[PDB]
Amino acid sequence: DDVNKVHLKLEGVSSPEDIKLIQSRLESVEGVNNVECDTAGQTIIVAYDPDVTGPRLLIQCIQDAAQPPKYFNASLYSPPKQREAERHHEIRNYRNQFLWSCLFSVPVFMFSMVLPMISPFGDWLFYKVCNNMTIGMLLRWLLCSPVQFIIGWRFYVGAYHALKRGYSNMDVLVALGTNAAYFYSVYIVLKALTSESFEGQDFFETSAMLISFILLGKYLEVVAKGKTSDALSKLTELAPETACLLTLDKDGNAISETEISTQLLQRNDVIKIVPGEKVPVDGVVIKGQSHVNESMITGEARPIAKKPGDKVIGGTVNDNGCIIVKVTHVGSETALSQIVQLVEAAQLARAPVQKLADRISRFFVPTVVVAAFLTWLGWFVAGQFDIYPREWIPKAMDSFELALQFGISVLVVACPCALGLATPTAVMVATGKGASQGVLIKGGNALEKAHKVKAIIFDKTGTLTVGKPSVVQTKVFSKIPLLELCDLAAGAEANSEHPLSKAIVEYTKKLREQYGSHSDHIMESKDFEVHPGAGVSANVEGKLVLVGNKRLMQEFEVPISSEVEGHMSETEELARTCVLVAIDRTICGALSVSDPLKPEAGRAISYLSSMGISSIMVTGDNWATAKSIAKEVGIGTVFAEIDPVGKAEKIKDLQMKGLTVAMVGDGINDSPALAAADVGLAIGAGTDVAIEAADIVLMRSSLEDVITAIDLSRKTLSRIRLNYVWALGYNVLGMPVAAGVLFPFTGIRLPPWLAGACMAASSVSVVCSSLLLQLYKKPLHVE
Repeated sequence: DDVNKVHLKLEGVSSPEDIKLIQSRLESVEGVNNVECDTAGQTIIVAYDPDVTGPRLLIQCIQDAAQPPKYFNASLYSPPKQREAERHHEIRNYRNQFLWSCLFSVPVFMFSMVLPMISPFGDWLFYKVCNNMTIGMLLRWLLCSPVQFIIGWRFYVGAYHALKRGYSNMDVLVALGTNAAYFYSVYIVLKALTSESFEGQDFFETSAMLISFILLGKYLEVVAKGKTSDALSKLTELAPETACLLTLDKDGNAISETEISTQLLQRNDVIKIVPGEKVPVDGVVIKGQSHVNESMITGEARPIAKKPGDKVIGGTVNDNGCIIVKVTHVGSETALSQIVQLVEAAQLARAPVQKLADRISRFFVPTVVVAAFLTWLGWFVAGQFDIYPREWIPKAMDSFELALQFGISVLVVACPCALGLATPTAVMVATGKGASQGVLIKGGNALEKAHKVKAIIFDKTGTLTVGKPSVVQTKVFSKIPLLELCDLAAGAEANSEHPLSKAIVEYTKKLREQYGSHSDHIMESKDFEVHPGAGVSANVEGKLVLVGNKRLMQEFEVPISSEVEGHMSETEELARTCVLVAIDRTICGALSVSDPLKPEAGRAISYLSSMGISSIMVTGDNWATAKSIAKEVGIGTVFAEIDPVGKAEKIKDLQMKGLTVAMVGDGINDSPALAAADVGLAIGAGTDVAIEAADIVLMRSSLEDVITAIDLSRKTLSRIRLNYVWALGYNVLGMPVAAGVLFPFTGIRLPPWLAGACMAASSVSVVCSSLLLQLYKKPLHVE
C-alpha cells in the first residue's frame, strides 16, 4: 500500500517520535486531501495523490526528514513478489510438518518391524512391567500419540467441514482409517495390561507410516504449485526494479542520470536508457533511438527505425545507443500483472474433469466404509457360531480378533487418493510447463475443449502475411513520369489512407530510384475521390498514378481493355494479384498486390495433417486469390469475400454438424467469431483483450506453438486417463484380497501393518506419475 493511506515505520522507528519524523515531511508536502485527522492515531488515514506528487516526492521526504540513528532508507510496505514470500512460507510450513512427522514415524516402524528380530534389544522390549503388556507397546503408544493428535490435525479439521455440509472427501476416509487403527491398538494394549493370560499384538506402524506419506503427497502438490507460480512469475516480470532518472523537462537540460525505482519516474520524468538497462516501464518516449529486440521506438541495430517520439515504450535489453523517455504511465498497469490474477482465477476455477473427480468421490467413500463394515459382520457371526475350521485362526488370537483385523484392513487399502492428488496437480503442472513456452492455458476447461478438436479456422491477415510491395506487387508496366514517385512525386494515391493505402504509399518509399527527391508538386486531394476497394486518386503524377477501383476506372477513362485482364490472370496465377489503376487517365500501366507468407506454414499444415485434423482458412478477397493461396498451402475447403460475420455463420455450421473447431488470429475484430468458436487460441499475443473473447492465448508469433498447445493438451488428457485406469485397477483388486477371498482357499491375508503399505505405495507412485509431465518437449524441434 503506502499510496492513499500511507503508513510506514522503517528502520530506527520505535516510538511515535520517529513516526512523526516521517509524518511531518510526508503528509505536509503537497499531494494530500487530508481525509479527517486522527490526532496522532498511529495509522492516520488521510487522502494522498500517489499519481503525480507521489512515490519520488513522498519517499525522498521520508529520507530528508530523517536525522540518522539509522537514516530511514525507503522500506515501503510493498509485495516482494508476495507470491514468492507466500509460497516460501507455505513450503516451509509443509516441509517442516512432514519433517517433524518422519521424526516419530521412522522410529516406530523400526522398533516393531526390524528391531524385534535382533537381540538383546528386543529382549529389553520384552521385559514385562505389568501383566503381559511390555516396554515395546508402552514406548510405541507414547511415540505414536503425537503423530495423530498434534501433527495430524487437518485430518479432522477438514473432515468436519465436509461432514457438517453433508458430503465427504479424501480426508474423511484417511481420518477414519488412522483413527480406527489407533483405537484398536489402544484396545489391544488394555487387554494385555489387565490380564497376563493374553498376549495380543499391536498396530501403530500403519498409523505412523500412512500419515507420513500422505503429508509427503500434500507437500509434493504444493511444491508443484510453487514451481508453476514461479514459472509464471519469471515471465511476468521482464523488467528491472529501478530505472535511471535523467531529469529534464521534455527535451533538453539533462540534469543528471540517477538510479531509482520504476514508479518514481512517471509524469514527464525521464529515463535515459543506457546500453544494458532493460526497458522497465511505459509512457511516451519523445527522444532517443534504440532498435532493441522489441516493438517500441528504434535505432540501435535491428532495423525497425522509429524516429524519436512514438506511443509504445516497453522492451528488452539494449544495444549501442540510448533513448530519452517522457513517461506518462509506467509499465505497471501492463497486462502481465493481471494475467497473473486471471490465471490464478482459472486455477481457482476448474474443469468438468475436475468436477468429474468430485462426483465419483461423492459416491465412493460411502461405499468403502459400508463394505468394510459388512466384511466385519461376515467373519464375526460365522466365527461366533463356528461355521468354519478353527485351524485357520493363527495362534495368539481368536475369531473376534480376525473379524476386527479384516475390518481394519479394508478401511486402510482404499483409493490411493488419486482422485484429489493426481488430477488437481496434473492440471496445474500442465499450465506451468506451457507457460515456460510463453503459451498460457486458461484453466482446465480450456485444456479439455482444446483436447477435443479436429478442425482449425485460419485466415491470411496477420497470421500468414509479411508484405513486400514492388513491381511484383505494386507498380506499372508502362512508362511513368516522376519515377520512382514517392517524396514529392506521387501524391496521386495519398488521399484516403487505410491498411492498404498506406502500403500503396510505402512501396513508393521502397522504390525511389537512386536520386533523393525529384521534388515536383504533390497535389494531394485535388479531385479527391474515394471508392471502396481503392479509394485513393486525385490528380498528381506518376504518369498520373491515381489508382482506383471498379467505379473509378471507367469513371476517369479507363476502359479496362483486354490487356488488364491478361495482366490480371497472369498476376493472380503468380499470386501477385493486380489492383486496378488509372495511369494517365488510361488503361496503360497496371498495379499489383501480393503477399509473402511466414516460412513455416507448410511445416505446420503438413504436421497438422499428420495428427489428422482439418485445416480451413477464409479470406475477404476474391475467390481466385484464395484458391491460389490454397494451391500454395495445400488446404481443404476455402472461403473468400468473407467478413467476420460470415466467419460466424461458417463456425456455427461447422459446430452444428458436430465438429469442435478452433480458429487462429488476434485481430480484435475477430471477437464475434472468436467467441463463436469452440475455443480461443489467438496467434500473436496482444493483451487481456484477447482473453476477453478467447480461452487459449498464444504468446509468440510463430505458427509452430499452435502445434505445441494442442499436443500438450492431448498429452495431459492421456496422462490423466491413464492415472484413472491405474486407480481403478489397483482398487478393484485391493478391496477383495484385503477383505479376504484368498485366505479361505490359500490362507494369505494382509496384516494392517503391510496392508497400509500398498495404500502408501500407490499414493506416491500416482503423484510421481503425474509429476513426470514436466519433462515434456517440443514435437517439432524447429521443423
